[PDB]
Amino acid sequence: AMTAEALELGRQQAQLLRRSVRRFSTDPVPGDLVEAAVAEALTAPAPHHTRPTRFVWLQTPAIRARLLDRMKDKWRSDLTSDGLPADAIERRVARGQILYDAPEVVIPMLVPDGAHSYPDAARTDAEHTMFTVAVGAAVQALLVALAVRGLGSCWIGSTIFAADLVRDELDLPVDWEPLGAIAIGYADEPSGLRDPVPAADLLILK
Amino acid sequence: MTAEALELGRQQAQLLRRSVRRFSTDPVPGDLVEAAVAEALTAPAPHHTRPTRFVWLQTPAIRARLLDRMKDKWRSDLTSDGLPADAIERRVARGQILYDAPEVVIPMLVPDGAHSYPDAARTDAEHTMFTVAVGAAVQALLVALAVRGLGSCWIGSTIFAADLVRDELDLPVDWEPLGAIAIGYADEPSGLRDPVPAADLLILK
Repeated sequence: AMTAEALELGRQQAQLLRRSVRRFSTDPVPGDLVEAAVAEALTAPAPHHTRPTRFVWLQTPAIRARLLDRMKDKWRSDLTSDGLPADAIERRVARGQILYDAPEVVIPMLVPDGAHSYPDAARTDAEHTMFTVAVGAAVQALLVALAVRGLGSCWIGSTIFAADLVRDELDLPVDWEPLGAIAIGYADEPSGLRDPVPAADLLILK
Repeated sequence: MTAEALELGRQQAQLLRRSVRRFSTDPVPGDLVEAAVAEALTAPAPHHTRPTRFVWLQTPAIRARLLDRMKDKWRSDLTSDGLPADAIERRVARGQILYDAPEVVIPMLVPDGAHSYPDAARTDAEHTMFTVAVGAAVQALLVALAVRGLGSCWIGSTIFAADLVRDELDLPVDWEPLGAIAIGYADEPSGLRDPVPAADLLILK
């Protein structure tokens, strides 16, 4: 009976292991864990007869660094265009350092695999939104799949703001849409489990 | 034993999740839905934002009026496309799941904490980022339900009828529906998933 109690509790802990981890240890990440975790991630739901998600694992360090630097130069240009002071700009661009330092980086991407073709913008946009939600679901499933294998992770939206650069740098076709980036590694400092608070104003009753 | 079982439990969690199409008539305890929604909101979000709201349609007459209005739009959209009546009916029938489900919860995007940009490019990017985050919250809900013994299915249909959903639920223009989640005890139990290798869905660069 204790074993059954432990099994149930484990199941109800899986997603509470998931932290948006900012600092990783230098330990190397076994490739087998990433591959398995991505296979688990792709169990997330998808619209009928579609494959909205692709994961793009940036294994080549020089390709990763080139992409990140171009993204940073753009981010810097945008913020300087907004008239922020240099200290505010460096503070903000510093938040993307995690992608430089991360042992592994995977970019989730939307692709229109199985998408229905509509003649009108409204249903076209709707389909595209629907595909976007599905990639989002696979992102969570990846983050959890990693946590359950002892791997910390963090999803960051930054690639969404530089999609053309991402397609250019990775030589991907125009309909591949990046939906952020996922840093992966062993957490530098261990963390306790989440103990979620009630939904309160985030759950609406009708 | 318990050390092992805890490890195994954690490993099983996402593998319990199925897109369940048929539910029992067993009523769903409210407490489990509420707890599942609390766990769903552990999904990641951009710094200092709260992209997601879950809108639990507890009142049956409201749920049926909303679905009815969506079905009406969907029918006339397809009639306009020139589909035959029987094909229209076949497609429309796929929506029956939301009528029949013991519980229906709508995931929604709200710009809580969105950054205000003067330009369309970053504005759309922010919006896409919020959308991704709601999808993450959706998976988390489906899994949080599964680990409490509850099946679920996410359907995209409300995305195609956003003004109707806001009109029928009296929500402000900036609340955006991102489908619908039907909830219940599965009619047939299901084994743990055994996920296949990623194959051509994982690209190495």
